Amino acid sequence: GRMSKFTWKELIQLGSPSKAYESSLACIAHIDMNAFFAQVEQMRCGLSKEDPVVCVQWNSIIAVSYAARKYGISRMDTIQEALKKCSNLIPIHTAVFKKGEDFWQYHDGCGSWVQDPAKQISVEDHKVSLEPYRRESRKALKIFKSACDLVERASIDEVFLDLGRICFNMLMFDNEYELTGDLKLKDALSNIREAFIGGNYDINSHLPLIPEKIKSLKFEGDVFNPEGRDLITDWDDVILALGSQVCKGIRDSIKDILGYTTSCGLSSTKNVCKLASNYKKPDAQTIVKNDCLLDFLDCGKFEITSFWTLGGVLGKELIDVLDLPHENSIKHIRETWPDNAGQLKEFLDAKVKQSDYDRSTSNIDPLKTADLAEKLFKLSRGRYGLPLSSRPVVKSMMSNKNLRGKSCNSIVDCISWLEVFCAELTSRIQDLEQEYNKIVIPRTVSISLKTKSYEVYRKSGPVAYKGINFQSHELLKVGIKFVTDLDIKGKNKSYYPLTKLSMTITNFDII
DNA sequence: GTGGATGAG
DNA sequence: GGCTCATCCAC
Ligand SMILES: Nc1ccn([C@H]2C[C@H](O)[C@@H](COP(=O)(O)OP(=O)(O)OP(=O)(O)O)O2)c(=O)n1
Ligand SMILES: [Ca+2]
Ligand SMILES: [Ca+2]
Repeated sequence: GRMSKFTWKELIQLGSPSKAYESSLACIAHIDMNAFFAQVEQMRCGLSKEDPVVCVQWNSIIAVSYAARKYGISRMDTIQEALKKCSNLIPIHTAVFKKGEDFWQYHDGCGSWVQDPAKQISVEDHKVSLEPYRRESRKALKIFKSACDLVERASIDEVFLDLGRICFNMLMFDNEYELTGDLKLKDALSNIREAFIGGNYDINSHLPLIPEKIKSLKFEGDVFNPEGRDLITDWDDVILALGSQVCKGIRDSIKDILGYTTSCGLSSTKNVCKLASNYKKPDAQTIVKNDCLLDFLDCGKFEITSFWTLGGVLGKELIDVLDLPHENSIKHIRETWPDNAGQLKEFLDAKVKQSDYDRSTSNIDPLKTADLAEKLFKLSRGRYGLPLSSRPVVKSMMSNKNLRGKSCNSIVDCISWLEVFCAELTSRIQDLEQEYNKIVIPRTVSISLKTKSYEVYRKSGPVAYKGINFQSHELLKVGIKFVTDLDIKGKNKSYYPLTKLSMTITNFDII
């Protein structure tokens, strides 16, 4: 007591873009668009957020609006099943490419669920286009980057934000913000601000106890506080409070510009944010204070298999290995080794040197069992902070069509599909340049397919650009040759009807 | 050198 | 259940 637990070094780190995630006062955020595809189709057709709309692909549902979820409809239910749950369901099929044409289109009012035999989208000669979701995604991304100086795109509809710089500056220099009436952050946070500019402190000194007045700062969103704890006790709570405020603005910016609802999760770690953002949906914001991490991790909805990269076999193994139960496993891993990663480390090292398994059907890499320990240790305590890295440069881009029926039955048929794959790849190449803001062009194409008997043929080679680097024509030119050379390689062999056909581009010159 | 595994969208 | 993405490694 009589002094804040944290130090200046830790608070200042929020200003550094490369060392802000390690800080204890770190304020990360994860934002996941609710029923994305379902939402975008809703917005496109000018429907309301409460409409039972659903994104359809062929016969399956790939996106379920929360409005339609009240009818018990779930992802991947066949349209037929859904309609038996909500006869007033509003199914919308994704845009599609028609064999031969170089552009995708929306066939609203058409679908397998439609009686009229004319209005149909035969999967036989159609390719799903995900471009619409791409664009919208790209938009939300530009708004995110304009509000935060560090955004990690985890997926097509997910992003992580490092509110470090914002919270810090807001904490030390914002003079507009109001907490209540006749009270501003500047006057409520005088000591700390006046001690900061003074700079008569040592980076390793401890921060002054938060001012009794700052406790009137309110959190924006749901603060996961089951054990009914004090919302504001130290700076991490202040930083988190401001963070939640700032965060609300950004999200609203999205609902206002694009009209997409979202769920968000704040905490001092990417992993906890990931869980928090999923805790409540739709259009919510779960806030996990550091002093509520365990209460949260032990609420009863998570498991070791509920964390990141552990929801698969690697997860089901760690259970049968560490001899973990099937309930309150996170609280377990924590209590069986409440000293340090070393405890659990030597436990694995000892559990791997016996007649329990072989180094073949296992997912653990013994020479790295030291990390696995430190990881699980931290994860079980909600302190495994990963840096908000950036998505690595793209290596390749494929565009295929798992052929069904006698669609691709000849060479021209192959070509017709090639036209589609190029139109799409070309489209995706532009989207790439927009992200890297640098010219991107494939230096090599590749054609592969699967014969009637499922055999694999494939020709790879370099694509040459001469004139205006038309990465939307010469690409197809090479594709045709290749698909034609393969047509010759299998003349009196099992070949047509092809069962699969795909075009891929690699070796990119990010000049 | 890749078809599968693995994990999540 | 359909289909897109990004490692990583025995055979
Ligand atoms: N097996 C899956 C999982 C997801 N998606 C698509 C549907 C969504 O538009 C986008 C989003 O991924 P989510 O898993 O986050 O799906 P939702 O947006 O539908 O629901 P929620 O926001 O509750 O996660 O990816 C898909 O085609 N196939
Ligand atoms: Ca998700
Ligand atoms: Ca989502």
